[PDB]
Amino acid sequence: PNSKIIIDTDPGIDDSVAILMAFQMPGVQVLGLTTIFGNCTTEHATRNALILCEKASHLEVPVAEGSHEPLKGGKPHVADFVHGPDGLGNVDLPDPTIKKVEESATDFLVDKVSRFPGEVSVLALGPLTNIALAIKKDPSFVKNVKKIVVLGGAFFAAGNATPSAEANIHSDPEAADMVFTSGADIYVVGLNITTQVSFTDKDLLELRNSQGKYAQFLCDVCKFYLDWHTESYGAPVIFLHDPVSFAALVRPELFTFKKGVVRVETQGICVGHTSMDMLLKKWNSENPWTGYSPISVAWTVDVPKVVAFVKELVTKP
Amino acid sequence: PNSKIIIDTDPGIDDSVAILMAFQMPGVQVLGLTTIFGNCTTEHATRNALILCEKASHLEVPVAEGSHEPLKGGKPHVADFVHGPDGLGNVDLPDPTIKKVEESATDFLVDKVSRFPGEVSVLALGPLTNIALAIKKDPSFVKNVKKIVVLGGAFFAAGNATPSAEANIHSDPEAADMVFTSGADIYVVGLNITTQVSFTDKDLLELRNSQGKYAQFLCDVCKFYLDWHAPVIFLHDPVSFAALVRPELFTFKKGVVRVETQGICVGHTSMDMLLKKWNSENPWTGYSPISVAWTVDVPKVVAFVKELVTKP
Ligand SMILES: [Ca+2]
Ligand SMILES: [Ca+2]
Repeated sequence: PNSKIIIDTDPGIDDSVAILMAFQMPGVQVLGLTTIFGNCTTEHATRNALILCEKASHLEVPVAEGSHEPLKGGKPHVADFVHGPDGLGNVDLPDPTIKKVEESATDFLVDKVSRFPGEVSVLALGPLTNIALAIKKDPSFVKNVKKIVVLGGAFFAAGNATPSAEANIHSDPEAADMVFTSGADIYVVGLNITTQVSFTDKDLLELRNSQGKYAQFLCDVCKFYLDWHTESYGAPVIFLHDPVSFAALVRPELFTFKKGVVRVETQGICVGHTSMDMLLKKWNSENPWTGYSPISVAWTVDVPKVVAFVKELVTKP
Repeated sequence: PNSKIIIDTDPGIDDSVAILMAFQMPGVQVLGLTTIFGNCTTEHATRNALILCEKASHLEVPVAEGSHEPLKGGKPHVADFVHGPDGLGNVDLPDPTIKKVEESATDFLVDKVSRFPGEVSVLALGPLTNIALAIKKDPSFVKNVKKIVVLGGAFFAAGNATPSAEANIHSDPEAADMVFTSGADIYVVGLNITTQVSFTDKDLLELRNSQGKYAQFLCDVCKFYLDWHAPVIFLHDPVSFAALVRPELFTFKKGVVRVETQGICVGHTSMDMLLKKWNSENPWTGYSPISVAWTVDVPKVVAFVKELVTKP
């Protein structure tokens, strides 16, 4: 009954909540943590991932460091204004005693998937660079992955990096387009659904009074994330993007999915934009969406059930 | 009380309904019809506009021919599959006896707006090429226009040219970006709202039994549009006209709109919702916001279109 998963992540405040939720999930085995840039640098993401393994007493869970820059190259623009200078808010934790594995995130991904064919589900919580590099290295990777659950994109909704683009896709558009076009069993969880799942002061404070294993830390890390949300929007609500993506992987019943070809804009002002062909209309001419195999896009979300699911995992002793 | 308007159009089945509605609107004066490509070629659009003036007994309304291709150049892709080979369905009408004016659509636009400053409202029913050329020719055009009502874009909705783009914006993205960025008082009516306003067989057949001035012709022209299509039709242009004369039936949202001119998502309209303060300056920051149609009172708009078309 045990479900084998690999988490590709940039921790990251909301990533940390999802990683800890995965470690608390009963029928879930975290094969390893794959690190990437985004919320913080690849260096910081690796450190934070090692810290999480130590805190959760999951020292057996290996951490594989990935790409330091996107497919096109160049120093990435990290979201330190939303996640903190180190990517973990104001939470001052000492250096982890454990080390990263020698193999890259790409090599770890390729190896585990080929070892357990049709068994490994990949949860992509950050830019898709490592997954795209893994697809390019092994042609049987696409065939051997059970499913890829992607947190990214904005489908008929405003982006967070730019009005047109969501952060993860904006951080590496080329990689996102390569993954969405790969023909693998992909499930995309965009801002259109994650911005529906709100967390008020009530649930965050309910989490503090509980005897949750990592409750005190998660409330401490979410404190910085709350202050940014109130400054940027003027609302005392927070969207936990990564935990919603985890809920789509382990509890897909709480969501509704729509089939369609997704393409990513890699050029111009709308770089990082995710355009989905709804397939309801037959096009008069062949376009960049014709011929490619469709992927599943999260369309509807049972907001009260997802919030209660996240709360049940976080409050768990 | 009379409202001075210029219609920039590519007639066009739905454009023809809106033009005839404007001619039937009480406190509305159509200063002229500005032609453009899109639903048909610029040549066909000009012919169809002249035919409409003749049918409506509005021979005093001048027709100024505009651009035959977009700002970037090249033969445009016309929607003859949706509007017919001539852009007026299967409605076989003889050549109009009246002719177009000597001045271009750009020169007509610039002249009428400078003559009546802060009085002329421009209804853009097709690609924005003529309006962008008018902005580039006269720097005081943006200041002198009362308002520009634009039919185009797809704001958090699927496009009709591509999944990302609406036809009018896709036909000339450079022009659309130049207009949305001009700083003029712009009102955008996208697919997000036009696909909400449905016209069934019931309303179309209700229109036939009425003693409407151009009812028989409008049902004949909409017959081809119905066959192309669910047994429902979206009358895009008439909704845009309703936003110009009856804005109360709509809700508008302020925001900076940018148009993608490059790549796969060419023609996409991205609106900065302004609800979030950006940490750094981006292509949506150094520009004045425009009004985007957000909500539409669907039953009131349908009843408004019906009252104008059934009018004797
Ligand atoms: Ca993340
Ligand atoms: Ca039109």
